[PDB]
Amino acid sequence: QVQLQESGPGLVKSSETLSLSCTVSGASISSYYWSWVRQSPGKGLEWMGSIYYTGTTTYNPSLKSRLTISVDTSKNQFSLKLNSVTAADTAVYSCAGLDRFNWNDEGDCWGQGTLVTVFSASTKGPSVFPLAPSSKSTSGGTAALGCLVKDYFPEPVTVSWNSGALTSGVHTFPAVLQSSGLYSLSSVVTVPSSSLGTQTYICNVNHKPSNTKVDKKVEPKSC
Amino acid sequence: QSVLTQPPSASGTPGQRVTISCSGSRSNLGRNTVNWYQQLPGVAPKLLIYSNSRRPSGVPDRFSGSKSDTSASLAISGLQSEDEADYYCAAWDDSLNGLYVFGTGTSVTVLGQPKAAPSVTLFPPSSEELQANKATLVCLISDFYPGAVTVAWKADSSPVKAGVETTTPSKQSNNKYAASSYLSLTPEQWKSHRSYSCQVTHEGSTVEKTVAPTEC
Ligand SMILES: [Cl-]
Ligand SMILES: [Cl-]
Ligand SMILES: [Cl-]
Ligand SMILES: [Cl-]
Ligand SMILES: [Cl-]
Ligand SMILES: [Cl-]
Ligand SMILES: [Cl-]
Ligand SMILES: [Cl-]
Repeated sequence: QVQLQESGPGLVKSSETLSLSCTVSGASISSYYWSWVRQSPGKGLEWMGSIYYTGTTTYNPSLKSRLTISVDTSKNQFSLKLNSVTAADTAVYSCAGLDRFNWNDEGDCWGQGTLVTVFSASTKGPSVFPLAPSSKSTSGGTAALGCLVKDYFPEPVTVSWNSGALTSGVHTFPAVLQSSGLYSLSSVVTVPSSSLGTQTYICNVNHKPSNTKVDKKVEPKSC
Repeated sequence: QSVLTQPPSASGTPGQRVTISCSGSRSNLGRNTVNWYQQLPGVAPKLLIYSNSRRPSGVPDRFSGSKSDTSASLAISGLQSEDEADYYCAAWDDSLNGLYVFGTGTSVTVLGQPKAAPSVTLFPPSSEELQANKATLVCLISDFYPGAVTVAWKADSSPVKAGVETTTPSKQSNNKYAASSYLSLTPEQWKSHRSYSCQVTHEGSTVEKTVAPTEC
């Protein structure tokens, strides 16, 4: 029932910083040793630092010079600010609560991991186009429809369907890296054919680096 | 960071037992408990073992941890395809104000998985994209194994190499691979050919899907 909710702008280029926050629900702000870690496929997992509710911190020695972890007990949140960032700081960043200072050790609580890309090239938002229902390749009684998410930078984008109410049969494919250096991906969902033209289908595309959200309605092709 | 040493890789066939080792020192594993995490791409690590051998809720009992001297061991019995991941030990280290140290990680491969054929879905360009004076053909390939495909595109029956972008196959949640290929065209090219085809080859078999401009 303990929840760790990630938020924050991520990369801020005008100050070359990376800022993330984590809000704790279902537990006291004194319940865990609040920590930040990051991970990258080739570099492995790295502990960045931890903070107690009192405000005392401990840092990975190789980050101490440019990392500050803070806690706001009033808002039940803790935060990370990494300064003078470069592309080497691209990683999946995760907040967690560790058990180092609890007598009753019941396991750590882990937030969500968020890919944050640090980049110096210009940000590019996506253009989203509907992929109208096609029955040719699906099982009897179903059809595949989707959304094409074109020419964005950097990763990631997230795609949900009908604001999260539709999850069954959703497959969001990995993005392609174009020769241009931009990304495109496609998200397809398989739905009942009998539902087409009465059930509305909308893909919700979010590209946080560009602050762009598109809700694209996907309709059957006609006329 | 100090050093927790782990073998780079481990592997087995389905049903086997695979053990992953973690080698530390007196000041970390010698005086501290060990945790084990499972790491899949793009998400937070998942806690498998804490306090040397205790499993959080929802972790199957076929994951078991033990601890000895300055080392620790994770045992995965009943090895399944979904166990393919990176596994990291971790422990506090009594240095400075205290450091949390992750191991170097072990990649687990499940061997002997049977081959699986691809499903191919080919989408023509949307009408709205055409109205924006672009055209993209979308060839989506899923459910195949092992993770290798060849994708070739045709205009009518002639090969097309320009404007093609294809991903490297990667494993999806269903433990099979997916890939996608994109063909960029001007609207005039799309409208002026009889059809375009996406041709997927895998393990000596070929699937070809074909689309054509709509005429009302
Ligand atoms: Cl410190
Ligand atoms: Cl850089
Ligand atoms: Cl547009
Ligand atoms: Cl990753
Ligand atoms: Cl051991
Ligand atoms: Cl095949
Ligand atoms: Cl097929
Ligand atoms: Cl198809």
